[PDB]
Amino acid sequence: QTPTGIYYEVRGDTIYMINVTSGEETPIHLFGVNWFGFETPNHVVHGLWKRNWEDMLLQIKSLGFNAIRLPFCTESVKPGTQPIGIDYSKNPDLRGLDSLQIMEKIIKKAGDLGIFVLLDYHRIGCTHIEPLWYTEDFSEEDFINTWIEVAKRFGKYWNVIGADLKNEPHSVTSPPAAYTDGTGATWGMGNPATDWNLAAERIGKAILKVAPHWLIFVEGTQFTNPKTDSSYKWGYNAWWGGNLMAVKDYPVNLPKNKLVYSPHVYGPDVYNQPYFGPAKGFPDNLPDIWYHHFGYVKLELGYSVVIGEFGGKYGHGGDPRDVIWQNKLVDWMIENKFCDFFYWSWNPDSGDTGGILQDDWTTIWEDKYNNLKRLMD
Repeated sequence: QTPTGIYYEVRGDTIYMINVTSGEETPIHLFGVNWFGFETPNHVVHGLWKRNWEDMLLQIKSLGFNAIRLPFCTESVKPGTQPIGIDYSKNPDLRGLDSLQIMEKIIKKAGDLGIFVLLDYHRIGCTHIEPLWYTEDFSEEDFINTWIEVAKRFGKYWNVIGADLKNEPHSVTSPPAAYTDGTGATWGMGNPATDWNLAAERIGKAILKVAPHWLIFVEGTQFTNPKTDSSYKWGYNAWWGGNLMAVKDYPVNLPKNKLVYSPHVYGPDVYNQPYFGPAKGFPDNLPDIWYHHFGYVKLELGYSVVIGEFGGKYGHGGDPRDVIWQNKLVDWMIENKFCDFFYWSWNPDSGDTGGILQDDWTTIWEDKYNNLKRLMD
């Protein structure tokens, strides 16, 4: 049931790593970071114009992280795709390698450091996050076939825990139109061509056929269906990939022991949500909002919930409420035992969030990290 001898599964709401030969099981927690770049025109994780790739992984490990979420686009996982923006004096062992080979080298090195890797099909093109898992020139079959090829190749790396099926299903128009106009993802609306809960089953099933040992990470949508979204006062103000309110009545039809729900959640640096106003009760109003959008999926329904993205500038060149926001979110995660997450991002070159690293790609933001470090202990 595994090409590596290692099998990942959810027991209760906790992820376990199973050695199938010895029978040994260990619960694991994912203290993760997003290192992005393979999903961009660079076709490689960013920062290698300033840093050595291995030094980066060591620095990540040095801060107590044990997991990396690795966004990719279709092109980066095809042989022959050339990366742009590498300083080869700092990265001599990367000379001659295409994007796929660098991805392999990074995953293998991460594994050597005991770092788990989650593969994230972040973009179909390499420019922006499409609202759906297909485009006019790239069909759902093309999407699934790509995942199959990725699972065949990377399923052989022991430390790859699975597949984040599609980054941030979302809408590009407003409701109630968004539910039916076919431009955006839905959940429980009924049309299997827009319903992410149905698509996730189709894509997930295909992956589990070739990588039965993997977990399937399924993000939220932005809007689900009018009955669900209208059932809660802040039902129309969830993030892309962050609306899991339809899980209760419309659960994804996959084996529970292989499924992880993976919401994204953000603060005032990404969008000035009305509920970030003290006028609306910020920040003491946040736990109930998080609980409704996604928290109940673990606390009430007992599924594995892993926060796939969260982050913000933490008062460095952004909205100073972000400091309060990130502190409250970490407090809530600790209190409710959400111990699995991927911070967005390791990279500093994220326009609305910044990262763990500062713009010099070398020094970390001490305060931002100190808060996060609380989740690690």
